[PDB]
Amino acid sequence: SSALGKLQDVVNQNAQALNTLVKQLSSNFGAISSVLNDILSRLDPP
Amino acid sequence: YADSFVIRGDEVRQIAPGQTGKIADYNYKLPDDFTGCVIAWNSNNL
Repeated sequence: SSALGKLQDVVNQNAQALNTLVKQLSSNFGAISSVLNDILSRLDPP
Repeated sequence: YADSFVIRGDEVRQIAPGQTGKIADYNYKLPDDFTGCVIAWNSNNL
């Protein structure tokens, strides 16, 4: 009422991984943008 | 398939897989999934 770190750590690890997964949807990896509606708007299909 | 015609001397680069141009956008198109050869030779002597 005034220690559950082993239970807190497995929650934290899973959340830290799920956030890293979503934060990768905003990297270019060597492209002009991160949005498909921006490559499909200033580039021809080829 | 042999497609045979005559063009202006400029838009010979308009017969190519994947492109934009007044000859390619209105009178003749090739798919980007093209497979075959393109031959061009001059003609004002005929």
